[PDB]
Amino acid sequence: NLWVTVYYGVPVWKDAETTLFCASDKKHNVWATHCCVPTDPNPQEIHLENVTEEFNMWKNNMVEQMHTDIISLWDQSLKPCVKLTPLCVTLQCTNVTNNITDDMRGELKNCSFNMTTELRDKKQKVYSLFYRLDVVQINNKEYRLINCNTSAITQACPKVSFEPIPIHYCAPAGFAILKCKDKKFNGTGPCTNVSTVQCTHGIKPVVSTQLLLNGSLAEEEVIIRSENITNNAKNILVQLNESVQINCTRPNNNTRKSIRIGPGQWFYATGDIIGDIRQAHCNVSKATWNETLGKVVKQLRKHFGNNTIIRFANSSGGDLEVTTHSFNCGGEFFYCNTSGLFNSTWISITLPCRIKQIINMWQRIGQAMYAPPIQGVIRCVSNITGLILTRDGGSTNSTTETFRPGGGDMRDNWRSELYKYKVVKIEPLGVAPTRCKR
Amino acid sequence: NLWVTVYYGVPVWKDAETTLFCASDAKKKHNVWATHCCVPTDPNPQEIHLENVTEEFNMWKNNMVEQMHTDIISLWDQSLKPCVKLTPLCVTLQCTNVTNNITDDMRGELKNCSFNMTTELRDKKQKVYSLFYRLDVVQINKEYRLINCNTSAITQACPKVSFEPIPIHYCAPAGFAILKCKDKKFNGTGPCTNVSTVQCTHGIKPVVSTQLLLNGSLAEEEVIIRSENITNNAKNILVQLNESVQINCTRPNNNTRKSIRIGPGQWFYATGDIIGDIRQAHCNVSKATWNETLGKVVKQLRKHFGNNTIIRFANSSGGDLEVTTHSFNCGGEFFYCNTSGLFNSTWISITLPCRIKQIINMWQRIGQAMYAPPIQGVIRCVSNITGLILTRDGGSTNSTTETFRPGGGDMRDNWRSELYKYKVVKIEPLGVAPTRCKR
Amino acid sequence: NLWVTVYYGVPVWKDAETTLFCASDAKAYETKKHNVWATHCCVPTDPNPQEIHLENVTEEFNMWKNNMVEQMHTDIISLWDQSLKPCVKLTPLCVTLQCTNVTNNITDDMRGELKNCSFNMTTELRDKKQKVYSLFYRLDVVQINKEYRLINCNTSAITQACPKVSFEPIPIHYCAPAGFAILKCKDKKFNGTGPCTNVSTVQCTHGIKPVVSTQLLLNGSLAEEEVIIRSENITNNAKNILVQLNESVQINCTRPNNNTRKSIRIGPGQWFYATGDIIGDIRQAHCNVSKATWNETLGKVVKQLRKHFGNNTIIRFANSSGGDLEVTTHSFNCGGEFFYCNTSGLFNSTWISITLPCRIKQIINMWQRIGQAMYAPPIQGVIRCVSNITGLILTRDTNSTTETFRPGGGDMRDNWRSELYKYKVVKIEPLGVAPTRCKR
Amino acid sequence: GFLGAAGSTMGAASMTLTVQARNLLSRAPECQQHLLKLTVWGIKQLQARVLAVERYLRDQQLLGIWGCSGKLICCTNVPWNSTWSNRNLSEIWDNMTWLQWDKEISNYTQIIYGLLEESQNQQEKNEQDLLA
Amino acid sequence: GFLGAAGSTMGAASMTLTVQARNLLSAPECQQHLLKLTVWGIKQLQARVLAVERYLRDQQLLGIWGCSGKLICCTNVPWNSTWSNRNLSEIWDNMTWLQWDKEISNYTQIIYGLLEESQNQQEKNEQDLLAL
Amino acid sequence: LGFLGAAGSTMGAASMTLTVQARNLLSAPECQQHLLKLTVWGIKQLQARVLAVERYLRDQQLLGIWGCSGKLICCTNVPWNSTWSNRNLSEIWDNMTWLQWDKEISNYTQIIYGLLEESQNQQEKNEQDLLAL
Ligand SMILES: *[C@@H]1O[C@H](CO)[C@@H](O[C@@H]2O[C@H](CO)[C@@H](O[C@@H]3O[C@H](CO[C@H]4O[C@H](CO[C@H]5O[C@H](CO)[C@@H](O)[C@H](O)[C@@H]5O)[C@@H](O)[C@H](O[C@H]5O[C@H](CO)[C@@H](O)[C@H](O)[C@@H]5O)[C@@H]4O)[C@@H](O)[C@H](O[C@H]4O[C@H](CO)[C@@H](O)[C@H](O)[C@@H]4O[C@H]4O[C@H](CO)[C@@H](O)[C@H](O)[C@@H]4O[C@H]4O[C@H](CO)[C@@H](O)[C@H](O)[C@@H]4O)[C@@H]3O)[C@H](O)[C@H]2NC(C)=O)[C@H](O)[C@H]1NC(C)=O
Ligand SMILES: *[C@@H]1O[C@H](CO)[C@@H](O[C@@H]2O[C@H](CO)[C@@H](O[C@@H]3O[C@H](CO[C@H]4O[C@H](CO)[C@@H](O)[C@H](O)[C@@H]4O)[C@@H](O)[C@H](O[C@H]4O[C@H](CO)[C@@H](O)[C@H](O)[C@@H]4O)[C@@H]3O)[C@H](O)[C@H]2NC(C)=O)[C@H](O)[C@H]1NC(C)=O
Ligand SMILES: *[C@@H]1O[C@H](CO)[C@@H](O[C@@H]2O[C@H](CO)[C@@H](O[C@@H]3O[C@H](CO[C@H]4O[C@H](CO)[C@@H](O)[C@H](O)[C@@H]4O)[C@@H](O)[C@H](O[C@H]4O[C@H](CO)[C@@H](O)[C@H](O)[C@@H]4O)[C@@H]3O)[C@H](O)[C@H]2NC(C)=O)[C@H](O)[C@H]1NC(C)=O
Ligand SMILES: *[C@@H]1O[C@H](CO)[C@@H](O)[C@H](O)[C@H]1NC(C)=O
Ligand SMILES: *[C@@H]1O[C@H](CO)[C@@H](O)[C@H](O)[C@H]1NC(C)=O
Ligand SMILES: *[C@@H]1O[C@H](CO)[C@@H](O)[C@H](O)[C@H]1NC(C)=O
Ligand SMILES: *[C@@H]1O[C@H](CO)[C@@H](O)[C@H](O)[C@H]1NC(C)=O
Ligand SMILES: *[C@@H]1O[C@H](CO)[C@@H](O)[C@H](O)[C@H]1NC(C)=O
Ligand SMILES: *[C@@H]1O[C@H](CO)[C@@H](O)[C@H](O)[C@H]1NC(C)=O
Ligand SMILES: *[C@@H]1O[C@H](CO)[C@@H](O)[C@H](O)[C@H]1NC(C)=O
Repeated sequence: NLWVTVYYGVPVWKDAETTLFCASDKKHNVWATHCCVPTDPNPQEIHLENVTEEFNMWKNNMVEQMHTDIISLWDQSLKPCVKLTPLCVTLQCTNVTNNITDDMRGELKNCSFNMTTELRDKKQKVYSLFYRLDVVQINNKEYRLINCNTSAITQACPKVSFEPIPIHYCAPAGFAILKCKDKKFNGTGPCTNVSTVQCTHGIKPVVSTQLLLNGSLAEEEVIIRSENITNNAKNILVQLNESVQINCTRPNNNTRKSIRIGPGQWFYATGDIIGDIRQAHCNVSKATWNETLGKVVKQLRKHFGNNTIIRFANSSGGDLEVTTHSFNCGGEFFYCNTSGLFNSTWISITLPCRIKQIINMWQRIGQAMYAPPIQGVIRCVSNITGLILTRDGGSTNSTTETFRPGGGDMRDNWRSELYKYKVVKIEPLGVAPTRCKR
Repeated sequence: NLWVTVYYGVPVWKDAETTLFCASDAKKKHNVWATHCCVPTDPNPQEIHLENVTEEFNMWKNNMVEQMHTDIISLWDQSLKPCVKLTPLCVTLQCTNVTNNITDDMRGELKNCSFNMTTELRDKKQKVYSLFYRLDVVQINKEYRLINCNTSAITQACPKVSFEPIPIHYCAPAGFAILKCKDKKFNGTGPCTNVSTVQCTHGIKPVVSTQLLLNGSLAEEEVIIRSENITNNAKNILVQLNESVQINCTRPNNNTRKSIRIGPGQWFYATGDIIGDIRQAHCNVSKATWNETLGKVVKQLRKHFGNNTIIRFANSSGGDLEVTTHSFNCGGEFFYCNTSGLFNSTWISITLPCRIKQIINMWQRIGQAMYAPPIQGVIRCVSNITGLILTRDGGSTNSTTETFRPGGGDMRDNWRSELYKYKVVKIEPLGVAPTRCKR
Repeated sequence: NLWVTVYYGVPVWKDAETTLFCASDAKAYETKKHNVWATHCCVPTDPNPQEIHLENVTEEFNMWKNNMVEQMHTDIISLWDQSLKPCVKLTPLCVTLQCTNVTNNITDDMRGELKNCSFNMTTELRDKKQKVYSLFYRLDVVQINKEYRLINCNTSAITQACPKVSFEPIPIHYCAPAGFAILKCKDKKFNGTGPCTNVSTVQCTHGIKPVVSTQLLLNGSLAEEEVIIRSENITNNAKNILVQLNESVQINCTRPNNNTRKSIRIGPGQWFYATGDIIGDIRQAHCNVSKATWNETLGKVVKQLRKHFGNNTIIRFANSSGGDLEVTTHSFNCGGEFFYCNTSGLFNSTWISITLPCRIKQIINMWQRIGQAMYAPPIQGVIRCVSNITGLILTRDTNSTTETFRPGGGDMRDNWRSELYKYKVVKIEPLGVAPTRCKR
Repeated sequence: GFLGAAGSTMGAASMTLTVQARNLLSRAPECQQHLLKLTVWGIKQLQARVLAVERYLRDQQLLGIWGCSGKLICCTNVPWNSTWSNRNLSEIWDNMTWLQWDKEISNYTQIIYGLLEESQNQQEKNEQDLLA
Repeated sequence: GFLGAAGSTMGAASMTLTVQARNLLSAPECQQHLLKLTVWGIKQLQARVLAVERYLRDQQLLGIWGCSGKLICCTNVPWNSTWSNRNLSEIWDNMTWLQWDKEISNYTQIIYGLLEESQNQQEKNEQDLLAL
Repeated sequence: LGFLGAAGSTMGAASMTLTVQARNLLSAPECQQHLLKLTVWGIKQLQARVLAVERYLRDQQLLGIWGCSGKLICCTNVPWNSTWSNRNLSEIWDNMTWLQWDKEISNYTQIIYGLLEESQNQQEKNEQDLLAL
């Protein structure tokens, strides 16, 4: 004598892929401008008593959206800015040997060129400094900007800030964000401690490679996460439970020149350096780094065997963007040599850095950005919160296993902070039998 | 012994800010406003008198004003967006004076320039000759350049596009209503007794002007002074008049236009030679009408300042041409008229010389300048002065005399003149009240 | 005492205009990515649509005023322009050309129809210049006074179409939004405007290929097995006549010259695709129509045509009236290139293997607009194309005994009117009332 | 069978009215990518979807006002007029195509709608007054 | 007149609930220019979407409270003298609905919470009674 | 308790929380202006909002089709089939959550819905004929 009854408002959800709308708590900050919707002053996390749920960070749709949207914002930021097409001319360059430390001779060049002025008929002589990474030789003194043979270069508007600011992703009505609270969750499988939130915590959109900067720490113990721990074709994301402080700088005291590239437009040129020329570099505490690696190794031993002979080595060859550590400090673009961090086998550190002004903001090509010069001296301090590593393939049963740092899609940085979140949709109609009939 | 009862459709509302629809009379073409403010208004306004309803209006905080400001600028830009750029013309000019049929007033005002510019083919160059007004051209180092070369880009308005103001009606979306204050002699803020509800506002012509307000309402029965704060000398005063003052504005010179091919499919429209004698543009104001009108304003000012206070007017103030003179868009060309002859009196026909400029930063923002194509023939406009924008030059220990100046550099305050009587509210249909029933 | 009864749903409708949406089926990946009609009719079709046989329903289908046609037209214009947005401009090529004749291994029929031009053009850098060489068809080059310029330079800027983009008709289906339905007239001999009894309802139309042509309609329907003549008003000489045939006539078009392409850098991310140099002998483009088939087909049209004229009057056909190239010749777009074929050989008889010479043009004004211009990249190799002639656009214009018909062009709307002559769009209006035996 | 058969008996239509009601209401990421770039097509499609929703709701609101919501067929208290139609059930119910007859009543439709709203207005007051 | 009842007393205003309810949910050349002006297209479209959402929120509440289908419903929640200490004649003593609403103001949220809980408890009780 | 606080609760107890989910499903001008200018983003949000309305209305129409609109709890004239579930009534209303129940009988969702539609049409026709007299 049971009859079908229908209940509307049943607390049941199914996995879903929907658009998230972005919110957050300067005025020229691109992220702050876009995610301008204010957040909940006091978000309410609701613990779900006796709910078990499965999470999979490697297929997390939230990561894919963060990737798509951040790329779009960079394009929107540059969309209204001045093009540098008029500067793609033959350059007449000299060596710049005045007050240069011997170890960096050749990094800077001093080039002159014929630029148009605001009136179309008149021309002007312009002098500007460049890095050797941006300027390429034609066929002794004649050079061109590297992208003259591939793409238009758009300079960034000098007022725009690209400083990472925490961003919170919120569910649209009908959806909810579930999160794991379990410690030591390795990314693929059920978690027992599950809460529901309206928005994620604030995630800073930090763009970097090899070493993840300014993220969260792994509670009380190092967590090694990978899609497949025995597949050398997959990347390993290592989250540290301690931060490592790194001090980076560009010591040269710079000046900015601004010239009349065209009506209503200005081009930003690097002017004479006020003082001596020295290399950009980063400081890593030596003892701290040695302890950090030992901790990572302990966790690798658990996955690969207690024989624990493990070797670290430098990055593979390839393009500058993948082989060196990359970051944006003070608005400047740095590429740093990390071989000094991966020189031990288990059983202060100064990293030299180079500066580049013409930037491919993402792995795609055909568009490029010009980074205007920043005056003064740039120095910043940041936290290393995790690493991206690849286990080398090769002969099996090696007594010594090998790991090397490396890059990959930007998606992988975002997978770290978002590893604990999932989006589901609420489906309110439930049907069950009972004793009630009309 | 009453119980809760819920009623849906109760006549209750709260103040709100929403988007209004732009509607116009359902009847010319190629007019920016008429083309884009496309929703027709054929029904007569459904004005519903509200018996025994008191409501508070505040013109100074009215968001209908802000919304028109934003939409007008936005529409302006969309109109100009697809038109030919004149950036190819920012070249060194070779200029001499026009000495042909020159009187004393226009001597040095009109200048004859020639220059090297492009042709349909990218290999060729041509020499062309055009006239400019002095206000648009700056001397460098006979060598001149257009003034809008170092700070902005210049675009040309499309010759087929008219910017003549036509009536605009703002209409509420469903769920909203517009409350209209019909009290006569109503001051800028406070409660209204004669309140009615309409679906759309009275048509408003988006006339752009400085110092004097034109072709608006007439303040019913008397001169009315409205201000945010009369005491505070940092505020502007909007004064509406109950008599129209006729003003005739003329640009007597007979122009011709030259069509020049700047590039493939592109045209530049240049001012050609003047046919006939050269004379200064000017506007006529009746002497007695102005004198009596101003005296009426003065009486109303004493109403707030005292019967032993002398009221004097001063001739404008220092500053940019756009705010020191009275700007028209007469015939589609831009006049900058001298008002010193209107505001030189002390209380205890008139001809205004005008200058013409073609490169206009119509909005106060900098970076986009529009070039007005010349209009051939002779231009005559006849219009109604319906109000004044006055500044009280206060802030001093001189109770004996107050000084007023014409002024105001912000079009935002022009729309406040017509929208002061309207308010937008949101309808809230659910109400709860007790009565003698229960389930 | 039968009172008002309110019915929520009622099987009724009224004629209505509404925006329709497009669906199509790409059968292959390249089509999905680069075919203009495939990328912008993303929505897949219904794997199994149904037709509902309404019975004892008689309805009017006015094709001349059909909004459905109007939407197809405006939609194709917009789509065409959209496909050209992310493409290289050829503004830098609007320069003086130095041109001579191509005299090497050329038949006299082509003499003067092809020129060898050179010019100074930009390079990757703003300062440096290069001299280049290319060939042009006579139609696109105008002498200025051996100095020439491209014909578009005094009217509009020209954009080169993107080299891998394909503009090739695939079946297109129009589908109704919910609340709307598409009615069809299945009457075998249904004449363009007026009621019919064979009415059915569908969710989507059958596929229509958006084939663009100007005189002869290609790759359409075959008139429900009878030759059918449709027009808005037979009497009015200002109206066009759409004639559908009950069998197809094949037309074999070839562009025999073996072309090559030259890729020229004109800026940092900009390439121009030039016409190259012809390999082998130079011959005239042409189309072949079976003579016997064409004769017989035309005779059938005449027999039906006379139905609305005197039984023994003379039907005279003649070639095109004066007009522009796009009007007087048969514009045939195939293999990626635009042919303008001379059809006078098809309309030179009086009633009571035909070789048509063709011209090639690269600068195109697809929709008869002159505010733009397009440049067609050259196609390498040799083009051979066989099409099905399915119908004609004809113009009739006190000669009690003799009347004259000429082929001619018109608005592209006419091509679509022909294919969509049988469809109508209606709006469903569920509410209604009746007097019945009940009270509250 | 979306339209059923217009030519069927008016009462026969009852069998497909559920179907007609359900058919009033309506995954390739790629269509989404194209529409977002194709701004004008994006707007036209949203407007079409919004219209469908508004039309649906207007009809439901109207049934609500008339006191005919929650059912496919509503008996009301409005007298039938001979000026609208003067035929018995054999002639006007069992022997009619819905479409031809729908057209004739259209003249008088707005009259009927106003009458339906008033009848319900009176009924609601009466029920509130009875429930002392 | 849509707000014609604005000056009416609460009692008198009960006869115009229908006109307001209808108003709440109320050229090719215009369509072409509005679509081109992408921003005006979006602003107007957003307004239409919001109007629908607001309409639905009110209807859902009447559903939740057990008042759907009617413009006027009696409930099973007693009136609290705290919300208003006026008697019936005073409540309807020539007070404009709007004035009265201003007096209740903040008590609205409390009332809704009470109505929602009451209806849910009622449905459980009815489910059990039907089963018996 | 919270919005999905009953998610891990026994099915019976959780029924008294239905009001909150039912309502939640239908729940800074400087920011608005920026995002309005950003056309693509604005379109994505409109699509999201329109769909949310569409889903809501779909569910309401369906309760209408089944004839129990306005209620959170619907009783029927359609019997439960042992084919759909052969579980104990004790198990169904206790010692299980709604999440578990939903996946266990997800295979029959469409069957039940079709049966409910037929039941309602039969009931209305009978009521139409009973009132007629
Ligand atoms: C109305 O509807 C009709 C359909 O009913 C539409 O007609 C169709 O239209 C399409 C589109 O134009 C055509 O598709 C292309 O066809 C070509 C050629 O194939 C046809 O012609 C062959 C002729 O060769 C034989 O006869 C000649 C006589 O003069 C003789 O000289 C020669 O030696 C030889 O004997 C036929 O053989 C061929 O098969 C036919 O015959 C069969 C007989 O038994 C019969 O059974 C078949 O049914 C058929 O009739 C056919 O008729 C194809 O080459 C072309 O394919 C492209 O893509 C493929 C895929 O990758 C590629 O492999 C090809 O090489 C080619 O791509 C290259 O060439 C393109 C230019 O055509 C160029 O743009 C590409 O970039 C690419 O170039 C690159 O590769 C080359 C390689 O050599 C390299 O060197 C370059 O540097 C570069 O890297 C298409 O399939 C249909 O054929 C046509 N149908 C008919 C019956 O004609 C009609 O369009 C509609 N009407 C309108 C107005 O729209
Ligand atoms: C990990 O997290 C750290 C900590 O937030 C980030 O490092 C910070 O980065 C910001 C942005 O570059 C730094 O802020 C800048 O400081 C400059 C120096 O200011 C000194 O002098 C002023 C005097 O008034 C003091 O108030 C101030 O405290 C300092 O002592 C300023 O000159 C900068 O302002 C100028 O540039 C900005 C550009 O956006 C313009 O908007 C301004 O108008 C102005 O022209 C700016 O305030 C901050 O100092 C850094 N802190 C540390 C510890 O490094 C890391 O970058 C982040 N990691 C990664 C990878 O991003
Ligand atoms: C306050 O309000 C007044 C009244 O509306 C405004 O003054 C009017 O302004 C309009 C616009 O400039 C004037 O209309 C123009 O009249 C010109 C003269 O027409 C002659 O030829 C016609 C026959 O064709 C005769 O009937 C007529 O008597 C004249 O002999 C026309 O040439 C103008 O049209 C030209 O420009 C338009 C674009 O706008 C093109 O489309 C046309 O093809 C053509 O090239 C135009 O019709 C009107 O006459 C003025 N009225 C008065 C009394 O002077 C004020 O400007 C307004 N004040 C403010 C501050 O805005
Ligand atoms: C100096 O010029 C030579 C080429 O003549 C080059 O090889 C060398 O690297 C240059 N030195 C510097 C500091 O640029
Ligand atoms: C953690 O890793 C183990 C293998 O050592 C695997 O079986 C388990 O499912 C993983 N759990 C998570 C949450 O990733
Ligand atoms: C309101 O209008 C009436 C009639 O127009 C007028 O007499 C009265 O003075 C106005 N002012 C009031 C009553 O608020
Ligand atoms: C009148 O306007 C003045 C503006 O200074 C304002 O201070 C005053 O309160 C207004 N009075 C009313 C309520 O009309
Ligand atoms: C048949 O076609 C002719 C052509 O104009 C048209 O005038 C006539 O009305 C059509 N007849 C019908 C009803 O199909
Ligand atoms: C068709 O055109 C003729 C003139 O050629 C005209 O007399 C006749 O009335 C027209 N018929 C229609 C369809 O209106
Ligand atoms: C072809 O058509 C002509 C009429 O133009 C006719 O005289 C001739 O007999 C026809 N030939 C055939 C194929 O019978």
